[PDB]
Amino acid sequence: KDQDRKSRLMGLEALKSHIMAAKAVANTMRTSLGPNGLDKMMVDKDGDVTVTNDGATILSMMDVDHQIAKLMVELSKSQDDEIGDGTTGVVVLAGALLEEAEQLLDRGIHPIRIADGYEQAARVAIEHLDKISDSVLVDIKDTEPLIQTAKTTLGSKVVNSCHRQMAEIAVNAVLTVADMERRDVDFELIKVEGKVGGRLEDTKLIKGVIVDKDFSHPQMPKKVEDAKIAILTCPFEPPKPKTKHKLDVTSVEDYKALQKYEKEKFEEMIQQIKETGANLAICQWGFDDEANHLLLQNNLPAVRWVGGPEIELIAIATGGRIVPRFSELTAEKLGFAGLVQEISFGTTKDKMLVIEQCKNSRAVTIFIRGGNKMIIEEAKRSLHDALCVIRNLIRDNRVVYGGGAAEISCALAVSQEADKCPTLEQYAMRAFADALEVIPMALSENSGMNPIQTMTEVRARQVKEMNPALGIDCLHKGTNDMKQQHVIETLIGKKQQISLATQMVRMILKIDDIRKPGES
Amino acid sequence: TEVRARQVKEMNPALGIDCLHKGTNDMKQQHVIETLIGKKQQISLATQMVRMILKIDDIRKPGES
Amino acid sequence: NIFKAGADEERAETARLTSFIGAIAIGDLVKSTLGPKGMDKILLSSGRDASLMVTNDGATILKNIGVDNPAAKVLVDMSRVQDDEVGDGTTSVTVLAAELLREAESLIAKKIHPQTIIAGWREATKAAREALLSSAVDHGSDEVKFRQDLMNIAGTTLSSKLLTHHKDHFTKLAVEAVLRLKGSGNLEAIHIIKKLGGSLADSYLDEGFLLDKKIGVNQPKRIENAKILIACFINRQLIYNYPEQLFGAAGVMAIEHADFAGVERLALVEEVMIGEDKLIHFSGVALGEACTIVLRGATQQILDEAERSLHDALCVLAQTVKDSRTVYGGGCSEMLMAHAVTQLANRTPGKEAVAMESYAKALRMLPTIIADNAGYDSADLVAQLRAAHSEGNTTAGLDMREGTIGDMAILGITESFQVKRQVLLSAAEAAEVILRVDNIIKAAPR
Amino acid sequence: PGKEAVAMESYAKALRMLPTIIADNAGYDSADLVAQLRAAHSEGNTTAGLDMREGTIGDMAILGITESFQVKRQVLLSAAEAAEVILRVDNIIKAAPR
Amino acid sequence: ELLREAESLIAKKIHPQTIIAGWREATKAAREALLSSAVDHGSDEVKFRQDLMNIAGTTLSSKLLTHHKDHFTKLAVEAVLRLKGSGNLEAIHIIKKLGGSLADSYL
Amino acid sequence: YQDRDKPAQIRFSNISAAKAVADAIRTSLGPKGMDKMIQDGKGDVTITNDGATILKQMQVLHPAARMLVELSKAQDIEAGDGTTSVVIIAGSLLDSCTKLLQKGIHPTIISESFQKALEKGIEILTDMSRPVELSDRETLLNSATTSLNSKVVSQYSSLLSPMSVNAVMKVIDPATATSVDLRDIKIVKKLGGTIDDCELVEGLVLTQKVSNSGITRVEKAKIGLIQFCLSAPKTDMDNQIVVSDYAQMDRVLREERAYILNLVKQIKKTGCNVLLIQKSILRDALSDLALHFLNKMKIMVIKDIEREDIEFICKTIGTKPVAHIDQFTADMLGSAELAEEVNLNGSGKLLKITGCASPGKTVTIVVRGSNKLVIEEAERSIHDALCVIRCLVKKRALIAGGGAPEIELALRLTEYSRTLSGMESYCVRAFADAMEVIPSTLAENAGLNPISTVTELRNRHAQGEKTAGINVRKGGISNILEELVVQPLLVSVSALTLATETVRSILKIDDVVNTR
Repeated sequence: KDQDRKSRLMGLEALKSHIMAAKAVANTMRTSLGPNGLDKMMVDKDGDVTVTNDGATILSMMDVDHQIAKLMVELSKSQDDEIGDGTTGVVVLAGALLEEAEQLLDRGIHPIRIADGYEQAARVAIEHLDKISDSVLVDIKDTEPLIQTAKTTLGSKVVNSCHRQMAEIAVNAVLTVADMERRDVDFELIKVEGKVGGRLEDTKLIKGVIVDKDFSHPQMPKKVEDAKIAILTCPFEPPKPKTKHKLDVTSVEDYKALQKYEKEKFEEMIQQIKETGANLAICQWGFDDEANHLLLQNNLPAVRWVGGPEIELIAIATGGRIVPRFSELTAEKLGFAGLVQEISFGTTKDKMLVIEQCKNSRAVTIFIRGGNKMIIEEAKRSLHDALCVIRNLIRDNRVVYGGGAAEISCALAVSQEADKCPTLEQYAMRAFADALEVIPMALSENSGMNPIQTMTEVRARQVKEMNPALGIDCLHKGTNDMKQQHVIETLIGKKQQISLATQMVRMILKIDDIRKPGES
Repeated sequence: TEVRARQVKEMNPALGIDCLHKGTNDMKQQHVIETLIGKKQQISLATQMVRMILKIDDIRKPGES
Repeated sequence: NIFKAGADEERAETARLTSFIGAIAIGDLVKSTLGPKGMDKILLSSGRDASLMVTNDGATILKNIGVDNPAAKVLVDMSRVQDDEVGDGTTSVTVLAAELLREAESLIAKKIHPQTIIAGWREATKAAREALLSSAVDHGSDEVKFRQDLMNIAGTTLSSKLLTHHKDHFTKLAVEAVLRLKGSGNLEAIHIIKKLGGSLADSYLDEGFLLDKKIGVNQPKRIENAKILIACFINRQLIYNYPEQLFGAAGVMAIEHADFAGVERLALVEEVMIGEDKLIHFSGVALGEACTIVLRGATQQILDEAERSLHDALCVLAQTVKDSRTVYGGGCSEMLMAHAVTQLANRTPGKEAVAMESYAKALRMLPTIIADNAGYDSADLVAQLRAAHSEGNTTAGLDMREGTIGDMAILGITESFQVKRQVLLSAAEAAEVILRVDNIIKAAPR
Repeated sequence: PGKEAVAMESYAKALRMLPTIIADNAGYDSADLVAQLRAAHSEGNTTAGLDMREGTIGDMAILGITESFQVKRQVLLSAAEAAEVILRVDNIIKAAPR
Repeated sequence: ELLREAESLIAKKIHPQTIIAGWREATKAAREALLSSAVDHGSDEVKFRQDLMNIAGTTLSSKLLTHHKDHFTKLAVEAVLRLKGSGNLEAIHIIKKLGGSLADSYL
Repeated sequence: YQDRDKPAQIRFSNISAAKAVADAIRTSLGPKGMDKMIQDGKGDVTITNDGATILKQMQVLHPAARMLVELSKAQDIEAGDGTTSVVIIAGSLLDSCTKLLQKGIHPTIISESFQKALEKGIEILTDMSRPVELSDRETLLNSATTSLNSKVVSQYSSLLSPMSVNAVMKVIDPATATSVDLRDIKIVKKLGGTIDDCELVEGLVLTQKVSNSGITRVEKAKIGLIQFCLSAPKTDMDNQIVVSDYAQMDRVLREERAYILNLVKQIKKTGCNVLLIQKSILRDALSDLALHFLNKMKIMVIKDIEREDIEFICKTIGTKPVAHIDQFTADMLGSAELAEEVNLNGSGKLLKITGCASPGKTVTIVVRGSNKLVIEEAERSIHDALCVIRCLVKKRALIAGGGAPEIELALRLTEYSRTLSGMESYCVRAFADAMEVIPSTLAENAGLNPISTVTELRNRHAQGEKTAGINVRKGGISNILEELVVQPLLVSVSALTLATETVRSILKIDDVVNTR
């Protein structure tokens, strides 16, 4: 039912309408390509405002009702896991291939034949990248050059003023949670937090877990060096419910009786802490003045009002268990850590619980500081691609010169190999060459230079001057040859860019009809 | 107003306006002098035209039908 | 079906216009308030008539007006930072930023890229910042000269305010407060009492950190060697008459009804009657460089605005003690920076020259607006200052008194260096954000 | 003086539009070539000009490009004089066709 | 271009007569700049004769003679050196006959 | 010029709205002012010529036009006369500004220029005025009497005028003090009797009755003001009274009497023999049980009194407000010699308390009359008498009426502008021409020619003095000094002072912003 007022769009006009939808998303994002990319203003539905030039953040907030655009947005969920930084390179390359395809549809070529040529040209280009690539840490694991690559990555963000410090912590973090020989770095083990105040130079690495929760009392010991941590659901006091106790005291006859039973539970459980051997007792709820008065006499620090997911992470990081009640305590359910400190922030009373391991760990949290929350927000994503830059180099130290050098070199190989394909896919291979040029031609445009003159000037330099590829000086540095500028992109990233771009073009080309029923 | 105040406050003799952007006012120094018969007929012809226009309150002209 | 049902997107052609039209509108809104001869403005909320008011404060106009455009909200938030942080330059930041975008829209019309514009403005801001640094004048010795500069800076901040008529009396109050401080510029130690009665000229002063609160019913009018315990006892909540006599029997001063600032200020810092009210006067306190300024007015609306403009003077004056450098106002600093940019335009690549030329014109439009609002021929005065600064004479400015050009040092007009510095940087940083934007995205509102 | 300063800039700005139009018709970036000549002549180098053959800036003395002094003098005077007449007019009186 | 800018100044509440006062002063400084930049040739007539070829190459630009402009730079400069008098070109005849390329022009 | 941005449209928008309010109120100027018809929304219609009443019943919505309405209220508080002349002057100055702004003059230059005319204007009026002696009660009587003849009541002025002269001279030191508080003289009135029956009481007089209290008299009373309501126990929060039997029901009555008496015992300790209960309607201000306990303590009941009536009692006897019985003390008490409630034929049940014996200078006027209107106009006339007398205390001088101050002001300001330099000349000349709207309006209402009247008077002022002004009683120009038609100096000075400040304020409006 509901055939009446059903939206429909079919025929060759639909394919050109689908291409027009993808070009709108590519032309929107090609301006934000490169370090000199133009930002994008976001107007949140709740009245909030932010500014950023991140390709992934633009696609996430872009509310597009067109179905072809939603597929292009879904590619970001698969691309950011591998590359992280240049999701724009896939959308710009996808929209470029679709624009050049529109010239081939007029010639009378089927869309599937166009997709067959791009898949053939992608293997030509992907094969070319494996040749001109270069290694950094071949056969030895080292930390000197690996830190330098991340320092150029954060320079593209607002945190460029403090890009040199965060790169060292990024290498120790990934090397801590996983070994380079294992080649298995998990982002789930990595967490990033922060708070307003200070500067980005105060970024620190905490091997363990950090939660914005304070001790049960300021008179508690500020250092739990021994590795015995109890993690209960209730505090060591008379048991209370989750919402409200509502004790019924009619007169003094009940007060002196219940106070004895209550005081007995105060002494029984507070002394049970040293029975099981636990020094620190982390609890979901807070402690009463009678409890903290007894904790101080026993030198038993404890944490109050710890959150739901915070109690879970402390058990995982310290290696303990979420104890449901004190009766289930045991030597095995006590957590492990080397030093527990309470770290305040100037005049603010945050006092986050800092659980240090005093050794190499398997999970590490990243604490960020700064004078603005949105700059701290953009600072968090600035490390996410750095984790991918480090993770990509760990999976394969082989890399290709960025700044558009790879795209211009592949375009020459794709163009020459097109002569060897006597079939209608030849026009698509030449279209793949011109589409590859849009990434570097977009960088020069965003920097304020003549695109085509800077494009072809680097082509002849890549053909006449020398065989090693040369990029575009978009930062207005001395000259080309980005190897001197140390602007190098990963090999797995460039291969996933051309791969995800060809897939996204293949999916949109094999679609030729959209149907949806309207409001009856 | 600045020239008029100079004709009272600064000095009683008349002073003009320096339209050619010369040194200053007091056109007597600049040697810019008009005939007395000129000014007498200038404001007289102007008044006579105003009276002739003020004493006209009907311009009747037949139209083409 | 790209963006429908509330969700909208402005393309590069339209978003380039909406981004500037939103920001330029806020500049042209409150540019008339610039200068001592600033034009007033009525504020009347829709749906209610009791919200009528009139003011010429560029900061007060931006706080109350609502903003739906995101480009304008950035420029307004960057202006409110100047009012809360620095206390002066809220209007110059909004005008200087908007005039830069107005010129930038003419540059992009000439097919000049926004990134090419930003490169020139970064080099111009360095040369412009270097000009103030060379022309700035500090005063380590000669406290009389340094005290005179604080009086001149106080008049500039109080210009185009409610207290502009009797500024000669308030210049002695604000400067004496900061002069008596002579150290850390914590404005917490500078209390401002507000009491009814008397004209603005009747504003008294007390160096013993006078208080705006009366205590108890029958308290001692003098206590020797009092030991302060805030929670002599001081409490924010009121003290009932029963515990008062218990403290009275112990000779403890039962202070009641303290506010948040009272606990925050008294921690670091006799009975007195000013304005028919019992006031708490301290003396010989540890770090006794504090003080209090006693305002006097007919109602509270007079005293509220008296506290705002006066606090704005204490902000820059406190900043003047931390940084004794001063620069000449009245279009001298703005025109001097604009001259260095034009000199920098001689040694620069091609497109950066045309962009830096617009940075200078935006600075020259500040005295043009100060002269236009005063009714003087701005094209004559401003163009005369160019010929003045171009051939030495780095002191000429606008004389709003007579309506001509005169040496700002002789006339006694000067402003702090950190104020003009932040005004230059906050305006350039604000306009830099708008040019980097090329497409506004609006999702379906809830 | 004040108001005369603004009029002089428009006179210089009009002269700068001549190499702008010569570069625009040739297809080169007139904003870069003309702004580079301005930066050049402002600090020495009173022989720089446009090179339409190569599409850049070069020394007119070396390349061998020059024009007569009497021609440029009359172009400057005939243009300012012609513009002076039009700028001085404020009302046009059209008479009946015969 | 002068009138295009003058139209903008009139919109800025600038009088036409005030603009003419600036253009008259500007025309003086412009002529003075030409004289300081002008370089005559009192000696070295070969350098002067070389310059006359540059005047012909600059004046003959944007014409149909671009195919053989280098030839006409010699003819026009040669015929001028024969005159050595007033600029009356009535003494200099011109012939227009078909047949042959532009480089075949005789003197 | 291009004139792309046009903020001047808001000036013409504010000037037109400001000039509109003046054009309506112009015809109602003077004794011969043409009446105006106001129709309420319900259907009622009324006729009046008082300019103050017309502005209130206009429902002005524009901001600039509201400034003229609030301006007229400032003249009433300061001077009490010339309310209509102020709005007419402001409308003409703004109308004159419309000619100057078209010439390219800035509002700031116009604003600063008008202040110079105001500074010279006050000197012109003060020089040509007539000083008088304030202690001389002969001048104050004829001054208010002749002025009250121009008011509504022309026959009973000779009775109410000297009542106000003595009331001011009594509480104000003659020829020593410069400020006067009209609130220190309360005016009570009741139906019955006639205007001839009046009493200038040296103490205070109220209107409410002390019933059902049976004391009726308390000598040597220490009057006190308590705002908290004295009654049985009451709780705003959710509560419930417990009653086990008839004994607990009757016991609560014994405990209810205690709660009323416990607060009375604390009042008895201070010696407060008379209590001023603030008027309250949200709850029982004084229950029935409180009456007998107060009668036992020999306290007079004074309740349902207005705050303004308490404000007169504040400065009269020096009583302070007490918001709670716990804060009630002896230092916050007034005084009184002999308290009593008098009930005469026409004066009604008045609370006459004499012999305050406290620092203060106050009096009170008792009034009688047949109808409400007969007593209403009596109190309205006493205010204008007190207002015009207040104008003489601050400014001991007199000036002629009929718009003669505006002609001497306009005449000499034109001579003053010839000596000035710059834009101030035309700005001050326009200030002078604007003053001519007042006498031309008086001449129009008197049936004369508006031009020839002011044109003739400008020659009589150049040759004569300010005595030449329009006399509407005779219908022509006459020597106003002989007609005894004068007004104090504060009316003409405060009019130019407050009107010019409003014009300067309206001129400084560049635009209006709608907030939310």
